[PDB]
Amino acid sequence: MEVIELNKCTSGQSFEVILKPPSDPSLEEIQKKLEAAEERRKYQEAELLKHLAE
Amino acid sequence: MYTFVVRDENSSVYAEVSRLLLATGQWKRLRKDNPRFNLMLGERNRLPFGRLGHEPGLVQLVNYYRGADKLCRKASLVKLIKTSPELSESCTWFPESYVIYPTDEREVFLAAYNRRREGREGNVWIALISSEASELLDFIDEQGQVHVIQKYLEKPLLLEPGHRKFDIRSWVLVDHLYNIYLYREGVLRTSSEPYNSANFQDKTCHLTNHCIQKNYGRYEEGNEMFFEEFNQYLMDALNTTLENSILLQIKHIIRSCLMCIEPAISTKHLHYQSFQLFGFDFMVDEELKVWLIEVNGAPACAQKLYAELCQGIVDVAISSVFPLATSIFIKLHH
Amino acid sequence: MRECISIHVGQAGVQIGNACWELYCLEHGIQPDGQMPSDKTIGGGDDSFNTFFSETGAGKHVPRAVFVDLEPTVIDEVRTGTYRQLFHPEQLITGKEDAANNYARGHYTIGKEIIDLVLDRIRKLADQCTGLQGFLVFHSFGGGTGSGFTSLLMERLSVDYGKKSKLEFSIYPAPQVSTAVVEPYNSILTTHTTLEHSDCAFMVDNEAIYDICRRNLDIERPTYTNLNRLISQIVSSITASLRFDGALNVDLTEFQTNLVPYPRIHFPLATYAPVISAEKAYHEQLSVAEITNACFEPANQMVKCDPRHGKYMACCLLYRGDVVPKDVNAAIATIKTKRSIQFVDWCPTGFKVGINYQPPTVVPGGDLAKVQRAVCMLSNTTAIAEAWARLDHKFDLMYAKRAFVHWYVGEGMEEGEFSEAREDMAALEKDYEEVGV
Amino acid sequence: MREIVHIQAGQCGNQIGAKFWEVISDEHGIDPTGSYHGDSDLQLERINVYYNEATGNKYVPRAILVDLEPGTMDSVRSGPFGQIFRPDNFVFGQSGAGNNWAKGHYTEGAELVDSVLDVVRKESESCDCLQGFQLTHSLGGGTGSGMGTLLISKIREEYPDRIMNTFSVMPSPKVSDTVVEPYNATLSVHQLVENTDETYCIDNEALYDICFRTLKLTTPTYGDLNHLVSATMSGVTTCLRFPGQLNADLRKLAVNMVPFPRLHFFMPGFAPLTSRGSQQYRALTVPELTQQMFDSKNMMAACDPRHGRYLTVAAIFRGRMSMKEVDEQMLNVQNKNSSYFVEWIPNNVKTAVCDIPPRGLKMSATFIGNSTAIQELFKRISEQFTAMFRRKAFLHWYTGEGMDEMEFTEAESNMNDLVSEYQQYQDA
Ligand SMILES: CCCCCCN(C(=O)[C@@H](NC(=O)[C@H]1CCCCN1C)[C@@H](C)CC)[C@H](C[C@@H](OC(C)=O)c1nc(C(=O)N[C@@H](Cc2ccc(F)cc2)C[C@H](C)C(=O)O)cs1)C(C)C
Ligand SMILES: Nc1nc2c(ncn2[C@@H]2O[C@H](COP(=O)(O)OP(=O)(O)OP(=O)(O)O)[C@@H](O)[C@H]2O)c(=O)[nH]1
Ligand SMILES: Nc1ncnc2c1ncn2[C@@H]1O[C@H](COP(=O)(O)OP(=O)(O)CP(=O)(O)O)[C@@H](O)[C@H]1O
Ligand SMILES: Nc1nc2c(ncn2[C@@H]2O[C@H](COP(=O)(O)OP(=O)(O)O)[C@@H](O)[C@H]2O)c(=O)[nH]1
Ligand SMILES: [Ca+2]
Ligand SMILES: [Mg+2]
Ligand SMILES: [Mg+2]
Repeated sequence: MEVIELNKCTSGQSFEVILKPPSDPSLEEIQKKLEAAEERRKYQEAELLKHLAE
Repeated sequence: MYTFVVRDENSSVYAEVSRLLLATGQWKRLRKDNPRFNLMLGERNRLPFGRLGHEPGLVQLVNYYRGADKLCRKASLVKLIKTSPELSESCTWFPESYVIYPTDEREVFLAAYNRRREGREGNVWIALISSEASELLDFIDEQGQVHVIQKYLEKPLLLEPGHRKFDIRSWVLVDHLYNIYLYREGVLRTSSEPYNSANFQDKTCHLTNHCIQKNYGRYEEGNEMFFEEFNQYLMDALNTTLENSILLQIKHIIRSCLMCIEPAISTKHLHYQSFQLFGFDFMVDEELKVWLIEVNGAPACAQKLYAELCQGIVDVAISSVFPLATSIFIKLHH
Repeated sequence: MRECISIHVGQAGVQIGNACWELYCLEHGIQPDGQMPSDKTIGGGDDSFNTFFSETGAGKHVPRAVFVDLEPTVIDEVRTGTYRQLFHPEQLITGKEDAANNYARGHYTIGKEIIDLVLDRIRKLADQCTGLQGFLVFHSFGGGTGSGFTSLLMERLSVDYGKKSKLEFSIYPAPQVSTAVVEPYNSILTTHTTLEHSDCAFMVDNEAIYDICRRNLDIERPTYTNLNRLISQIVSSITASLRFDGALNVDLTEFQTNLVPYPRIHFPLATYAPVISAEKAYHEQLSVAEITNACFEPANQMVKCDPRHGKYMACCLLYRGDVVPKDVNAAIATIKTKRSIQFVDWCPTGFKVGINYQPPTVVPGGDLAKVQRAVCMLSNTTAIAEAWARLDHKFDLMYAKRAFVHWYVGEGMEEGEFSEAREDMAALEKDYEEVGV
Repeated sequence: MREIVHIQAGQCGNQIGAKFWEVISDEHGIDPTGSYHGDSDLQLERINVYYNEATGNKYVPRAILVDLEPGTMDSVRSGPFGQIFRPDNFVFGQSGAGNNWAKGHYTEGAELVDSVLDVVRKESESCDCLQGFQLTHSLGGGTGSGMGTLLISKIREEYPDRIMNTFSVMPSPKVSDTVVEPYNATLSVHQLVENTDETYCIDNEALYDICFRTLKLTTPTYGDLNHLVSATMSGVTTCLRFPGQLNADLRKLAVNMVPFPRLHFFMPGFAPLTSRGSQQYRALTVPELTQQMFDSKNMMAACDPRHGRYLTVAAIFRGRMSMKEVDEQMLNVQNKNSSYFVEWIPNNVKTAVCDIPPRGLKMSATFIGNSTAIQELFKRISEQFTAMFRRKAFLHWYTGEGMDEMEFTEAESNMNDLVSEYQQYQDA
C-alpha cells in the first residue's frame, strides 16, 4: 500500500512498506557466585579426602 | 511395524481406531509419553503440536488440525464467517449471529434486533431461547464465559407423523493431503415430543440433542433416523430426494468452510501431518433450505455407524500414510 | 563508522566463526595474506568494512575477533589453517581441558580461571576502537564451554561495557549431530543466565540446517562443514548492513529497535532462500516473488515452527542481488492475500526492506550454487516459542528423575539453579503465549 | 595431549592388558621396539593419549605392570611385545596373593603398593594434562581384585579430580572352580561402586558361552576368552584414540553414560564375534553389525537386555561405510525396540564412526550399554556370595588376614543396594 523512508546509494537501497496500521549484577555479586561454587567444590573434595583418610 | 500413542481416553471414536489398529497386527501401542510414535491420537485440549515432527526416522501423523478450533468454537465460527471474504456477511446458509461478552458486538446486535420489531417479523434468538432482548443480555451477564446470540429458525421442517423438529449430523474426514471426505451415512437426531410455537419453556421439543430427550424412542430407535428412511420420507411426503433437496447444500457448506481455512491449517509442506474427523450440525427449514448450526472438532458417532466409519478413518487417513502388507466416503472436489 | 567485535566461544562458535570470516574475506576481496588490493586508504580508514576489520601499517586487514575455547584442538586448526596470518595470536585463546558437556564446569570451575584473561584480550580490541558499538557472540547451547563460559562472559560484558549492544548467534541442539544427552540442561541453564544480557539473539536449530542440506543440497549425511557454510551465508546476510553502505540495520541498536520491542522476546526467526545445489546443472533462476514467498515456508527457516499459529511483532527482508523495490512490493501484495500473517495489534503490519545489489558470494568448490538474487527474512514471531517448549519438555523428563544432575552439583552448582532456570523458561513460554493469542 | 595412565594387576589383568597393548599398537603402527611403521597420520594424531614419546622416534606405552608374583609378568616380558614396556614400570612381589582379596588389599598388597604409586606418580608428572586412569584386572582372584581396588583407592586420594576407568573381569563357575571367588568379587564390587566413574563389566560367563555356543570352541582357552576382551577393549577405546566428535575423552564419556554416580557399570558388546586364525572373508553389512551388536549373544556380560531398559548407549562403528546407513540403522533399532530405552532420558543413544577398522576385519561395531539388566550379573554374584556367607564358610582365610565379618556384611549390603537401585530406574 504505502512506501516510506526510501534511501538509495550505489551499493543498494532500503525502505519500509506498511500494509495496515496498529489498533545486571555487579562485578562483586558475580565473584561471590563463583567463589561460593568453588567453596562447595572444595568442601566436597575435603570430605572425600576425609573419608579416604579414615 | 508402525507405532502409536493414545492421549484422549474419553474418545469413543478413537478407542475403536486403536482397537482396530491393534487387530491388524502391524501397529503397536506405546505408552503415552514415549515420543517415538508414527501416529498420535491426541488429547482434546492443550495438544503439543510444537513437539511433533522433530523425531528423525519417523514420519509422524496426528488426528487434529492445529487451528481447526477457529471453525469448531461457536464464537470463533461467527467471527470467521463475518471476517473471511469467501464466506462474508452475505453468507446465505449461516444464521444471523452475534458474539456477546458478559460484563464485542452487542451494539451492532441491538440495531438489527430493533429493526425486526419495526419490520413485524419473527424475532426469536438462541443462546436459552427467547424473543425479548432484555432476557438474553441479562442471561449472559450472570453466567460466566462468552456466548453467541444466533437467530432462531421459527419455521423448521417437521417430520410426520408427530410434527417433530430435527437436526442432521454429517461426519467429515479431512486427510493429510486435505481431501475432504463426507461419510455417506449421516443421521437425523430427532425430537420426540411435538414442536410448539408458543411454548419456549419446555426445552425438549426445541433442542434436539440425543441426551436431552430423556416420551422417547417412539417413532424410531433412540431418536435416530438414518438416510435411507429419511430419503424414503422425502420421496413419499415431498416428492423429492435427500441428495437433491438437502445434501448438495450440505456438500457446499462443508467444502466452503474447509476451503476457507485450508491456508491456515494445511500440513502440506510441514514437518508433521494432520487429519481430523469433524461433525457438522445442520438445520433444515420448511423451504428445504439447509442451515449450519455448528462444527464439532471431536464428534461422537451414532451407535450403528462406529464399525464402518472407524474402519474408513484407518483406510483413508492412516493407511494412506502408513501402508500395510467399496468406498464409504464421498470426495468433495476442489 | 562504529566498530563491532565478534567473539567465538566453543567448538561450534569457533568453527562457525571460521566459515563466517572466510566468507567475509571473499565478499570484501580480502586475501588470506590480509591484503585488500581494492582498499586505497592504507594503514587505516572509516569505511563500512572497517566495522569488522582493523588495519596495520603494512596494509593487513585483521578481524575484530577473539576465539576462545577451553581445549586447543579446534583453535589449533585456525592457527595452522588457510587464514592463519589473518589473526594475531592474542586473539586465539585456548585452555587445556574442556568443560566436558557440563554448563557448570564451563561457567564455574573453568570460567572462574579463564574469564579475566578473555576480558583482557577483548579489552585490547576495544582500546583500538574509536566508537565500539557492541559484540556479536557465536556459541552452541549444548556444549559446556558454549553454554557455561558464554553465559559468564555475557554477564561480565554487561559490567565492563554496560552501554554497548550484545547480539548472539546461538546453535540450538539437535540429536542428528549432537554429542551429549545433557544439551537440554545446558541450553536452559545458559538461556536463563544470558537472557537479561542479550539484546537480540539469532537461534539456528541444527535440525533445520541438517534437513535443508539433505533436501535442497542433496547431501546424504551433512557434516559440520556443510552446516557451517550454510550458517555463514545466513550470518553474512544478517551482518551485511554493518559491513556495507546502506540505511537499514546499520548499527547494532537498530536490530533491537527494528526486531525486538519486548526485551525478553528477543529471538527473531531467520528464513533463507534460495538454497540451490552447486552440482545441479540447468537451474531455473527464481524470481523476487518466488524467493520472497519461500520466506513463509517452514522448510526454509532456521528453526522448524509454524508462524501461521502465532503473531508477528516485526519483519525485515534483507535482499542480496538483482532486486528492485517495485518487485518486492508486488511480491508482498500477492503473499498477503495467500498466507496467514497476523501481527500483534500494537505493531503496524509492515516490512522493513534492505537491498544490496551484489549477489551472495559462494565459497569456491562448495555445496551452494551462485544465484542472481537471495533473501533472508528476519521475523520476530511467537511461533519460535515451539523451540522452547520442545527443549523445556526434554529438560522436564530428565530433571524429574534428577538424571545427570550430580555432574553439575559436583562442580559447585546448587540443585536450585536448575529449577530457577526452568521457571524462568516457563515464564518466557507464558510471555510468548500472552503476546501470541 | 590428554593422557591416560594404564595399570594392569594380577594374572588376568596383565594378560588382557598385554593383549590390549598388542592390539592397539598394531592399529597405531607401533612395532615391538616402539618404532612407527604406519601409512597414515590418523594413527599418530592422538598417539599421546596412550604412549609417551621418547628420544629416537620411539613410543613407550604409558603402562604400569603390577603383580604379587613374577610368573605372568615374566611371561609378558618374554612375549613378543614385552620389550615395548618401560622396564622400571614392572612392579612385582614374590609371595603371591593366593586368590585372597584380603591378601591383595590389606597384607601382601600393602607391602608393594607404595612402589607402584611411585611409578604412577612419575608417569602422571610427565603428562601435559592427565585425564585419568584405566585399570585391567579380575574381581575373582587376589592381586587384581584386592590390590587392584587398594590401588584405585590410593590413586583417588592423590588424584581426586581425575576419571577412574576399569576393565573388570567378573568370575564364573564355567571358567574357575576356586570356591572363594564370589567373596573376592563382592568385596571388589563394593570398592568399584564407591571409587570408579566407569567400569566395563567383562563377564567370564558370557565370554565362555560365546566361545562354546557361537564360536563352537568346545575346549576354550583363556586365550580364546581374551581374544574377545582385546577386541572389546579396542572397540570401547576407539573414540579416545582416534580423531572424533563423540566421547573423545573419559570425562565426556562419563557425562554421556552415567546418569547417577553409582550406576556406572557397563555392558559391552561386539560384532562380528570371531575366533583367532579363523578368517572372516565376508565383510558385514551395516544392518548386520547393528543387529548383532545389540544381540544378547554378542554381549560380554551375561545379562538379557530384554529383562531391563537402557539408560544410555554408545554405539561405535569402524571401517569405511555409509554414515547415512549407520544413522538409518541406529534410528531403526531404537524406534522398532522403543520400550527398552527409558523415555525419561531423550536421545540416549550416541553413535560414532571411525574410518580405520581393526586388524583382519573390514567392518566392525562396538556397543557400550548402561542397562538395568546388569543387575542380573550382580544378583548372580550375590546369590553365590550369600550361600556361603550365611554359614560363614571359608571365612577363616579372610579373618586370618585381619578382616572382620562386618566388612563382608557392608559389601553385601552395598551390592544388594546397587541391584535394587537398578530395579528402581527399570520401573520408573
Ligand atoms: C590350571 C588352572 C587353570 C584353570 C583352567 C580353566 N580352563 C579349563 O579348561 C580347565 N577346566 C576347568 O577348570 C573345569 C573342570 C571342572 C568343571 C568346570 N571347570 C571350569 C581344564 C584345564 C582343567 C583340566 C580354561 C582355561 C584353560 O584352557 C585349556 C587348557 O583348555 C587354559 N588356557 C590357557 C591359555 O589360554 N594359555 C595361553 C597363554 C595364557 C593365557 C592366559 C593365562 F591366564 C595364562 C596363559 C596360550 C594358549 C596357546 C592360547 O593362547 O590359547 C592356559 S590354561 C577356561 C577357559 C575354562
Ligand atoms: N552447526 C554446528 N554445530 C556444532 C559445531 N560443533 C558443535 N556443534 C554443536 O554444538 C553442540 C556441542 O557443543 P560444542 O560447541 O562442540 O561444545 P564446546 O562449546 O566446545 O564445549 P565443551 O567441549 O563442552 O567444552 C552440539 O549440539 C553440536 O552438534 C559446528 O561446527 N557447527
Ligand atoms: N439457530 C437455531 N435454530 C434452530 N435450532 C437451533 C439453533 N441453534 C441450536 N439449535 C438446536 O439446538 C441443538 C443443539 O445446538 P448446538 O449443537 O449449538 O449446542 P451444543 O454444541 O452445546 C450440543 P453438543 O455440545 O453436544 O455439540 C441443535 O440440535 C438444534 O436442534
Ligand atoms: N578372561 C580371563 N579370565 C582370567 C584370566 N586369568 C584368570 N582369569 C580369571 O580370573 C580369576 C582369577 O584371578 P587372577 O587374575 O588369576 O588372580 P590374581 O593373579 O590374584 O589377580 C578367575 O575368575 C579366572 O577364571 C585370563 O587371562 N582371562
Ligand atoms: Ca582502509
Ligand atoms: Mg569443545
Ligand atoms: Mg594367580
